Amino acid sequence: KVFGRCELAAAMKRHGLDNYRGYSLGNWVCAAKFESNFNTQATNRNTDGSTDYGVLQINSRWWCNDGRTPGSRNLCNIPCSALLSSDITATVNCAKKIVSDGNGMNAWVAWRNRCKGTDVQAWIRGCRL
Repeated sequence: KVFGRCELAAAMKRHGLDNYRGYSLGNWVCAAKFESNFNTQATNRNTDGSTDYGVLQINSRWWCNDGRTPGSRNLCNIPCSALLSSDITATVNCAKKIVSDGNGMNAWVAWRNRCKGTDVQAWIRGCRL
């Protein structure tokens, strides 16, 4: 599913991501824009053989099982395909584990490079939340 900016903002908000670990909603939406362009079906393979899945581009090396990443840890206890669903619930639950892990949103390279230190509030501007 390709979400609209505000539609995603509203689902992430409903899912308890606003200010989750001190990260305002705009951060979350910014990261999604840059990681997958708001498409839940986005996949991208990495050099190490791992693959990133979904709107937040969660990696199969640590977070989810895809059956083809040797030495995967499956910390979120889910099949990576679950992360491509139109229902963002599994993405959200798993992102909450990731962000709690120590480096915060820096786990998201596009966030670090494209969102971090920018006026992220722009991402939820005009939205009815």
